[PDB]
Amino acid sequence: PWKQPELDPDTPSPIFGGSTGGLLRKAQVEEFYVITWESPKEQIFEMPTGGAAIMRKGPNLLKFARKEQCMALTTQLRSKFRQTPCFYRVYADGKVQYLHPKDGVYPEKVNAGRVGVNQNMRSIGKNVDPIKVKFTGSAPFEI
Amino acid sequence: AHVVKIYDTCIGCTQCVRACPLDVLEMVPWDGCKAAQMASSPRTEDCVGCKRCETACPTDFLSVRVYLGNESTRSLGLAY
Amino acid sequence: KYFDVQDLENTTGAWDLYGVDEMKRYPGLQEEFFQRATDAVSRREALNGFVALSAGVASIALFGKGASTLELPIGTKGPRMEKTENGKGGIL
Amino acid sequence: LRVDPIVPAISFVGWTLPSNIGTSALNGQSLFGAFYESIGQNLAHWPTGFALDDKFWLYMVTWHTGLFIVMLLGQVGFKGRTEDYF
Amino acid sequence: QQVIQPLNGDPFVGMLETPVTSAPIVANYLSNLPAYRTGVAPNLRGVEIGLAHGFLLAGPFIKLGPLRDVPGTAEVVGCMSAALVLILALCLSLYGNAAFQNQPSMGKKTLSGRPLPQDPLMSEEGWAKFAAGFTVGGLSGVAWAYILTQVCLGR
Amino acid sequence: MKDFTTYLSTAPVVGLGWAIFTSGLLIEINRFFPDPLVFSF
Amino acid sequence: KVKIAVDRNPVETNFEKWAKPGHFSRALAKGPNTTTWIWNLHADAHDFDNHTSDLEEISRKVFSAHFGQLGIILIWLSGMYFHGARFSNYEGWLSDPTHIKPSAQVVWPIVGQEILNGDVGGGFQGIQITSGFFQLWRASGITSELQLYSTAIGGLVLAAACFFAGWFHYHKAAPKLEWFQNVESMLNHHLAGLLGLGSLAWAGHQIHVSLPVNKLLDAGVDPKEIPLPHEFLLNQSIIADLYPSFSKGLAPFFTLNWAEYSDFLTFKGGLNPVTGGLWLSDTAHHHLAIAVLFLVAGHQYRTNWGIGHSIKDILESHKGPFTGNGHAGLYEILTTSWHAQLAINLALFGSLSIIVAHHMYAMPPYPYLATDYGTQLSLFTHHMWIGGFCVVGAGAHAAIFMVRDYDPTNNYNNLLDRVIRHRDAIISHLNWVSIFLGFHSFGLYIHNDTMSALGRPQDMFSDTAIQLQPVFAQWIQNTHFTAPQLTAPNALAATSLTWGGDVVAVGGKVAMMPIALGTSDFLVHHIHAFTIHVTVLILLKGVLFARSSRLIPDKANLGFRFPCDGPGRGGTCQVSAWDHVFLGLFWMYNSLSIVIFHFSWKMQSDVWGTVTDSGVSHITGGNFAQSANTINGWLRDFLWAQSSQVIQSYGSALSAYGLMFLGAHFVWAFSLMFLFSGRGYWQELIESIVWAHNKLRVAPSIQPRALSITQGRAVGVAHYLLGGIATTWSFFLARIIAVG
Ligand code: CLA
Ligand code: CLA
Ligand code: CLA
Ligand code: CLA
Ligand code: CLA
Ligand code: CLA
Ligand code: CLA
Ligand SMILES: CCCCCCCCCCCCCCCC(=O)OC[C@H](COP(=O)(O)OC[C@@H](O)CO)OC(=O)CCCCCCCCCCCCCCC
Ligand SMILES: CC1=C(C/C=C(\C)CCC[C@H](C)CCC[C@H](C)CCCC(C)C)C(=O)c2ccccc2C1=O
Ligand SMILES: CCCCCCCCCCCCCCCCCC=O
Ligand code: SF4
Ligand code: SF4
Repeated sequence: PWKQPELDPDTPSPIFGGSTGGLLRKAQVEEFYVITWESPKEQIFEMPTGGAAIMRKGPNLLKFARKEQCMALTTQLRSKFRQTPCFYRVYADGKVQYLHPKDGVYPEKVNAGRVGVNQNMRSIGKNVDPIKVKFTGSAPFEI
Repeated sequence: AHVVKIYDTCIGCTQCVRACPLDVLEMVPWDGCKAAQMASSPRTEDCVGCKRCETACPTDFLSVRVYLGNESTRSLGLAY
Repeated sequence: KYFDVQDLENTTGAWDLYGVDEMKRYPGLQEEFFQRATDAVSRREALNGFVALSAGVASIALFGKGASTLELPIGTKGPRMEKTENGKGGIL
Repeated sequence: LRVDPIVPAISFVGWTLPSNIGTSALNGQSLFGAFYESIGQNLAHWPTGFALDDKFWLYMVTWHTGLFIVMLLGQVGFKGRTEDYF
Repeated sequence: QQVIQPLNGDPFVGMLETPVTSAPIVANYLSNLPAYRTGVAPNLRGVEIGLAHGFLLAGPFIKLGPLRDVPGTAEVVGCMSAALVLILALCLSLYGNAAFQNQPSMGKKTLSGRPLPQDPLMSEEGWAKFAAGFTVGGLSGVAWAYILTQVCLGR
Repeated sequence: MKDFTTYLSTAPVVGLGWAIFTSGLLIEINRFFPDPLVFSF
Repeated sequence: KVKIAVDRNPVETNFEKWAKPGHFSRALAKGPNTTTWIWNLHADAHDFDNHTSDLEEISRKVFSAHFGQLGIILIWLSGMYFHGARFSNYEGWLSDPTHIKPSAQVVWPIVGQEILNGDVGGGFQGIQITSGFFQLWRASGITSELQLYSTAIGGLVLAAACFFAGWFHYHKAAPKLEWFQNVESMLNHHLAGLLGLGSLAWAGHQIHVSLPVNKLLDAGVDPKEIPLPHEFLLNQSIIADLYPSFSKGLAPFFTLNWAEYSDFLTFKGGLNPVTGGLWLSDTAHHHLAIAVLFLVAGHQYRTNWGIGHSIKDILESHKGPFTGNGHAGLYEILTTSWHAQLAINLALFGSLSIIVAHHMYAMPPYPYLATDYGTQLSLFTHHMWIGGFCVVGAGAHAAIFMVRDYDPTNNYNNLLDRVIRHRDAIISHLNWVSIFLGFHSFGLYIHNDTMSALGRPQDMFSDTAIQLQPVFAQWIQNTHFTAPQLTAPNALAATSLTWGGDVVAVGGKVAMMPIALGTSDFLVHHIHAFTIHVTVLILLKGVLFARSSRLIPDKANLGFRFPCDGPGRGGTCQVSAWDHVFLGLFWMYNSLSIVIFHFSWKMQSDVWGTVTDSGVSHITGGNFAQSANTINGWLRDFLWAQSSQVIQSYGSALSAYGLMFLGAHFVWAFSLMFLFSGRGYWQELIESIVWAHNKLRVAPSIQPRALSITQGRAVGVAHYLLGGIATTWSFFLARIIAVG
C-alpha cells in the first residue's frame, strides 16, 4: 500500500480443529505463504484445506503451502465478507516477501503507478514463423 | 515457468486480472484504447498455466496468450 | 500467537515425535564385537565391492545346480518328445 | 490427552455379565456353562475344534459378542456419568 | 472432551494427533525401536535391524519355494534369503550414495520437537555405516535361522 | 390452438412424421411385394 | 402443527410454453445460436436446481415428476399383463409347466422374421420370455386369461389416474414447503400405511385367493375344474374342505388361540416338492408377521398428538467423544436438500436390489421357477445390474449435494466436518487396501497361470496342490444346516437348500442342490472384494474431493460438472466430481460382469443339470473347481466353451441373439472413438466440412459445433456400458435357452 505492512508475529490466528491437508515437508524445507486480514466480527469461514473455521475478532493470520491457496482464501474473504486481506511468502531462511497487493491498491485497478511488462505492441497473428527463429533459442512470441 | 504475452489488440476490460487465480496479470495505464489501460504480467514466475485468462479474454483473437514452457515447483502446482 | 519468523524450526512441523537420545542400548563389550565385525563393510565402495564379488555366487551357484537336479540339465527324455507335432506331416 | 479414561471398576460388568450368562437352563443347561464344558475338551492342545464342533465355536462367538457388547456399554455408561451423558 | 486434537496448538499442519499416535503405549514402544534411537551408533543400529530382517526373510522363503518338498534341500532353500538380503544391502547403499548428495548437506531445518540434536544416520558416511551393519546383520540372521531350524527341537 | 400446432413443428414433424411415413412405406412395400433382389427385367 | 398446506392454481395449463423449447433455464431462452444448444436443452431438462433457487418450486416439480414416473411404470405393467392375456400361451403352460416353454410375444411376418416365432410348444409359437411373469401369475391364483385382461384394464385405469394426479398436484392444487417438510408424518405413513397395510393386504390375498396353487393346482386338478377365487371367498364350506381351521371362523384370532390356524400359517423350512418353490402357507405367515412388525414400527415419531419421537431430538442426543459434536445439523441437511436424501435413498435402494438377487436364486419363491434356468439366470443378472447402477448414482448425488447444498456454517464440528477434515487419511487407507487386495487376489490367478504354463501343476493355488479354503463360509454353512435342531426348534428344516444335503428335483431337472465351497470360491470371493473396494475408492474420492482439493483449492466454485481446469500444473483433466462418477461407472461395470460370470458358471457347473437314477448330471462337466483357478480356464472353459450356442445360433429360433451379440460388439467398439479422441480434432474436421457446405450454399442456419468435453465422455461411457451389457445379455440368453 502506502508502505509494505511488515508481517509480524503474535497475531490471533482463527480457531480451527486440526486439519489434514496442509504444511508438509516443503513448508519447512523450501517455502510457505501466510495471509493476514482484519475481521470486524465473529463469523465462520471455509478454509481451502478441509472443514470450516471461525473468524477470531481483530487481526487474523493463517499459513499455507501454495500461493493459490492464499489467493483462494483472499478472493473468498473479499467476495463473501467484504474484507481486505494481504499475504506474504516466507522463504526457508526467513526472508518475508510482500505479495498481494504489491502496488497496494488492488491488482484489477490502474493507480498510474506501475510500468507494463511482457507486452507485445503487435497483434497476435503478425508473429513470424518457427523456421525464422531456428537455433536462435528464442520463439516468435518471445521475439 | 510459462510465458504470458499481451498483444496490442487489448480493450482493457480487466477480465483477465479478475480471472487469474494466482495474481500474475495486472492493469497498467495505456494510451491506445478507449479504457486507457492495458494488461501486463509482472509475476510470470507465479504462472501455473490453468489458462483462465484466455477464457476470460473477449476479443478475437485473444489479446493474452499463455505459452507453456519449463516447469518448476510453483508452476507444477505442487504442495509438497 | 501461532506463527514466528525467527524460530521457524518449531512452528512449521520440524519435529521428532518418536525419537529419544541415549548412549546405551546394548551391553558392554557386545558393541565392540559388532564394531570390529562391521568395520570392513563400513564404506560405500567397500560394500558395493562386497556385493559385486558376491554377485558371482549366482554364476557359480547355477553350475552347482546338480544337487538341485533342476529339469533343465537332467534330460529332455528321448522316449517321449514332441517330434510328432501337427497332423498334416510327421515332423512338419 | 494421554489419559484415556479407564476405571478399575469396569471389570464389574465383565465380572457381573457371567452370572447373567449362567441363568438360562431351558436349552442344554447354560450358554456360558455349555461354553465351558464344550471348551473343556479343547484345552490340552487337541486337534478337535473343527467346523463339526458346533458346541465350541458357536458358543465361543455368541458368548464373546455378549461379553464385548456389555463391556462397551459398561464403559460408556460408567464414564458417561461425569461427562453429563446419562 | 474429545481424544482428538492438533499437535503443539497449531492445526494448520497435516498431522492431526489421533488416538493411535497419541497413545503412550504406542509412543514409548516406537521410541524403543532401534531405528528411532539417535544416540546409539549407526553400526549398532544396522546390526539390530539386519538381525530381525534376516531372520524373518527365511521362513516364508523355506516353506514356500521350487524345492520346498525336498527334505534336506528345503533347509538349503533358505540361502535365497541370504541372496535377498544381499540385494537389499546393495539397494540400501545405492540409496545412501544418492539421498544425501555431496552438493546438499544438512538440507536445512534444524528441527525443534523438544531439546534434542539431528540424527547422524542422515549423513553421507552414516548411511554407509548403516549399510554395513545391515549387511552383517542380515547375513548373520539368515545363518541363525538356518542353524536354529535344524536344532529347534520338536518344531 | 396456435401454440399446439406450433409445438407440433419441432421434434414430431421430423421424428414421428417422416420416420413413421418412411418406415410404413418401406414396410408396406416389402409386405405387399415380397423380397426384391433385381429390377425384374 | 402437521397440517395440509396447499396452494391452489399456481401454474396455468396451456401450450404457450410448449412452443418455445428452451424455457426452464434463463440461458436457453435466447434460442439456438450453435448446435450445442440442443444438447444443453436435453441435459438441463431435469436439473430443477438449475431452474431456480425456490425450494418450494423445486419440491413441487419433483412431486409431480414422481406421479409421471408412476404412470409410466403402471402403463408398462399393464402392457405385460395384456400381452400375457392375448399374445401368450399361459393357459397351455398352466397344464404342463415342466414341458412347455413360456412365451408372451408374437412377431408379424414382414421381411423374413417368421424364424423368430419359435415353436415354444402347446400349439403356439412366439418369442420365449425369461421374465418369470408366468411363475408369478401361478403364485397368486390366476387360471384363465379373463383375469389377466381385467388386471391389464385396471392397471391402465390406475395409470390414467396417476397421470391426472400429477397434473392436478402441479397445476391445480400444489402443496407447500411446510407440507413437504413433514418427515415425521411421511415416515409414519410410509411405515404404517404403505409397507404395513401392503403386507396385510397381500397376506389376506394369500390367505384367500392363493388357495388353488397351494391345494388344488399342485394336486393335479385341471385348471378349468378349479373353483373361481370368489367362490373360496364367499363359500366357507369350499375353503373349510381344503383347510379345516377355516371352520373356526375368526374365533382363534380374537380368542388368542392362534395355534388353531397352524394349517395355513405353517413355518416350513424348505421348498415345495411338487413345484420347487417355497410353501405358500409359509409366505403367507411371513407377510402376516411383516405387516404386524411394520404397523408397530410406524408409531415411532410424534406428529400432532404429543406421544411419539422427534427425529431432531434423537439425532442431537447422540454425541460421543471421538466425533466432537456429531449429528448436529443432520436434520437441517436432510430436510432442506433433495440431493442428500436422494443419495441415501439410492444407496439403500441399490443394495436392496442386490439382496433381492441373492435371495431369489437362494430360496426360490415361485412355483416351477427353479426348474426354469433361463428365467433364473435372467432374473439374477437383471437385478444385479439394476442394483449396481443405483449405487453408482448414490455416489454421484452425494457429490452433487457436497458441491451445491453444502453450507459451511451449519456444520462446524459435526460428523460431516470431521469426515471432510481427515479426507486425506481416508483416501490413502482405501488406496492401500485396494492395492493389497489387487495383488493378493489377482497375483494368485497369474501365479496359477504361470505355474500351469511352466509345467508345474503341483505349485499352484488349487485343491489338489497348495490350497486356500474358505473356512469361515464353510462354518456358516454348517451352522445354518444344523441350526433347525438347536437354534430353531419350531422351524421344520433349514431356510434354504443351499447348504443342506437333500437335493430337490421337479420334472427330472435339479431345483436346489447343496453348494460346496473350495479354493476357487475363495479366489473368486477375493476378486469380488477387490473390485468392490476399487469402485468405492473412486466414488468416495470424488465425494470427499469434490469441494476443494489440495491441488485445485477453488474446485467448489468451478461447479460439479466441468471438463478440467486447463493444462496447468502439468494437466488437470477430469478433476471434477462428475468425472469421478464417469470413472466409477466403468469400474462398476468391471465388477458386476465378474459377479454375474461367477454366478452363471458356478450354477451351470455345480447346481443345475438333470437328475437320473444313477446320480445327478450337471449342465457342464462339473469343471468349476478344476478350471476356475487359471485365467486361461475362464477364457477357454467359459467364454470359449460356452457361447458356442450364440455362435451357431443362425437360422434357428433364437437367431436374434447372434445378431444382438455381433450388434452389441459394434456398439462397444464404437464407444472407443468417443472415449479416446479429444475435441479440437473434431472441431477442425467439422470446420472443413462447413467449408464444403458453404461452397454449395447449404450452410446450416444454426452453426454445427462439436460435442462438449463432458458430452464426449458421457456419450462414450453410455455406448461402452450399452455394448458390454448387451453382449453379456445376448450370450447368457442364447446359451441358457439353448441348453437349459
Ligand atoms: C396435457 C396436459 C398438460 C399440459 C397442457 C401441460 C403444460 C405445461 N406443463 Mg405440465 N404436467 C402434466 C400435464 C400437462 N402439462 C402432467 C400429466 C404432469 C404430471 C407428470 C405435469 C407435470 C408438470 C411439471 C412438474 C411441470 C409442468 C410444466 C408445464 C409447462 C411447461 C412444460 C412443457 O413444455 O411441457 C413439456 C412437454 C412435453 C411434451 C414433455 C413430455 C415428457 C413425457 C411425459 C415423457 C414420456 C416418456 C418417454 C416416452 C420415455 C421414452 C424415452 C426413452 C429414452 C426411454 C406447461 C405450460 C412445468 C412448468 O410449470 O414450468 C415451470 C413443470 O415443471 N408439468
Ligand atoms: C499376491 C500374488 C502372489 C502370491 C501371493 C505369490 C506367492 C508365491 N509364489 Mg508367485 N508369482 C506371482 C504372484 C504371486 N505369488 C506372479 C504374478 C507371478 C508371475 C510374474 C509369479 C511367479 C512365481 C514363480 C516363478 C514362482 C512363484 C513362487 C511362489 C511361492 C514362493 C515364492 C516366494 O519367494 O516366497 C515368498 C517370499 C517372500 C519374501 C514373501 C514375503 C512375505 C511378506 C513379507 C508378507 C509377510 C509379512 C506381512 C507384511 C505381515 C505384516 C507383519 C506386520 C508386523 C507388519 C509363493 C507361495 C515360487 C513357487 O515355486 O511357488 C511354490 C516360484 O517358483 N511365483
Ligand atoms: C467399431 C468402432 C468404430 C466405428 C464404427 C467407427 C466409425 C467411423 N469412424 Mg472411427 N475410430 C474408432 C472406432 C470406430 N470408428 C477408434 C477406436 C478410433 C481411435 C480413437 C477412431 C478414430 C477415428 C478418427 C480419428 C476418425 C474416425 C472416423 C470415422 C467415420 C468414418 C466414416 C465412414 O467410414 O463412414 C461410415 C462408417 C460407419 C461404420 C457409420 C456408422 C453408422 C451406421 C450407419 C449406423 C447408423 C445407426 C442407425 C441408423 C441406427 C441409429 C439409431 C440409434 C441412435 C438408436 C466412421 C463413422 C473419421 C471421420 O470422422 O470420418 C469423416 C475420423 O476422422 N475414427
Ligand atoms: C397411509 C397413507 C399413504 C400411503 C398409502 C402412501 C403411499 C405412497 N406415497 Mg405418500 N404420504 C403420505 C401418506 C401415504 N402415502 C402422507 C400423509 C404424506 C405427507 C407427509 C406423504 C407424502 C409423500 C411424498 C412426498 C411422496 C409420497 C410418495 C408415495 C408413493 C411411493 C411410491 C412407491 O414407493 O411405491 C408404491 C406404489 C404404489 C403402492 C402404487 C399405489 C398407487 C396408488 C394410487 C396410491 C394411492 C395411495 C394414496 C396415498 C391414497 C390417498 C390419496 C387419495 C386422495 C386418492 C406411495 C404410493 C412419493 C410419491 O409421490 O410417489 C408418487 C413421494 O414423493 N408420499
Ligand atoms: C387384511 C385382508 C383380509 C381381508 C380383506 C379378509 C376378509 C375376510 N375374511 Mg380374513 N383373514 C385375514 C385377512 C383378511 N381377511 C388374515 C391375515 C387372517 C389370519 C391368517 C384371516 C383369517 C380368516 C378366517 C379364519 C376367516 C376369515 C374370513 C373372512 C371373510 C369374512 C370376515 C368377516 O365377516 O369379517 C367382518 C366383515 C365386515 C365387518 C364387513 C365390512 C363392512 C362393510 C364393507 C361396510 C360397507 C357398508 C357401507 C357403509 C354401505 C354399503 C354400500 C351399499 C349401500 C352399496 C372376509 C371376506 C372368514 C371366512 O373364511 O369367510 C368365509 C373366516 O372364517 N379370515
Ligand atoms: C432415483 C434416480 C435418479 C434421479 C431422480 C436422478 C436425477 C438427476 N440426476 Mg442422476 N443418476 C442416477 C439416478 C438418478 N438421477 C443413477 C442411477 C446414475 C448412475 C448412472 C446417475 C448419475 C448421474 C450423473 C452423472 C448426473 C446425474 C444428474 C441428475 C440431475 C439431472 C439429470 C437430467 O438432467 O436428466 C436428463 C435426462 C437424460 C440425460 C436422459 C437419459 C438418457 C440415457 C443416458 C440413455 C440411456 C439409454 C437407455 C437405457 C437405452 C436406450 C437405447 C437406445 C437404442 C434408445 C437430476 C436431478 C446430472 C447432474 O448434473 O446432477 C445435478 C449428472 O450429470 N445423475
Ligand atoms: C488390464 C488393464 C488394467 C489393469 C491391469 C489395471 C490395474 C490397476 N488399476 Mg485400472 N483401469 C483400467 C484398466 C486396468 N487397470 C481401465 C480400462 C480404466 C478406465 C475405467 C481404469 C481405471 C482405473 C481407476 C480410476 C483406478 C484404477 C486403479 C488401478 C490399480 C489398482 C491396484 C489394485 O488394487 O489392484 C492390483 C494391481 C495390479 C494387479 C496390477 C498388476 C500387477 C501384476 C500382479 C504384476 C505383478 C508384478 C510383476 C511380478 C513384476 C514384473 C517384473 C518386471 C518389472 C520385470 C491397478 C494397478 C486404481 C488405482 O489407482 O489404484 C488405487 C484407480 O483408482 N484403474
Ligand atoms: C466386517 C466389516 C469390515 C471389517 C474391518 C473394518 C475395519 C476397517 C475400518 C476401521 C476404521 C477405524 C476408524 C473408526 C472411526 C471411529 O473411531 O469412530 C468413532 C467410534 C466411537 O465414536 P463415538 O462413540 O464418539 O460416536 C458416538 C456418536 O458419534 C454416535 O453417532 O469408534 C468406533 O468406530 C468403534 C468401531 C471401530 C471400528 C469397527 C469397525 C466397524 C465396521 C462394522 C463392524 C465390524 C465389527 C466386526 C465384524 C466382523
Ligand atoms: C465423433 C466425435 C465427435 C463428433 C460428434 C458428432 C459430430 C455428433 C454426431 C451426432 C449425430 C449427427 C446425431 C445423429 C446420428 C445419425 C444421423 C442417426 C442416423 C439416422 C438416419 C436413419 C438418418 C465429438 O464431437 C467428440 C467430442 C468429444 C470427444 C469425442 C468426440 C467424438 O468422438
Ligand atoms: C388404449 C385405449 C384402449 C384402452 C381400453 C382397452 C380395452 C380392451 C378390452 C379387452 C379387449 C380384448 C379383445 C380381445 C378380442 C379377441 C378375444 C380372444 O381372445
Ligand atoms: S494461465 Fe492461469 S495462472 Fe497463468 S496468467 Fe492465466 S489465469 Fe493466471
Ligand atoms: S481479458 Fe483480454 S481484452 Fe480483457 S484486459 Fe485481459 S487481455 Fe485485455
